[PDB]
Amino acid sequence: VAGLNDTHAARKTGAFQFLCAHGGLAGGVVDKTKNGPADPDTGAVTVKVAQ
Amino acid sequence: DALASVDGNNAHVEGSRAEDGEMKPTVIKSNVTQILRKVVRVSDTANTTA
Repeated sequence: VAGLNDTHAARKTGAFQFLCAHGGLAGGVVDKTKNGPADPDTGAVTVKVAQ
Repeated sequence: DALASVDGNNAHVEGSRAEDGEMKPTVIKSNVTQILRKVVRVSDTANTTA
């Protein structure tokens, strides 16, 4: 990556959804349809979708 | 991060603009440890003799 002074691309911060158990991306933004991955330890799923 | 090579031709004009950037890396020197082992197994019988 060295050598490029300012030709680099912008940066983005992990939003509320990215930092959570999103379980997939729909491009530049988290997907709002696929439920998050089940916690391996517990049986929890914190990212759901309204039925 | 030692200095750069001397520029014997560091001659410029009086009304010139600066040149491109000088992006240099952050080269690091590293090493790893080494495990030295010395095993010795002697029967208990041999430990009782004189």
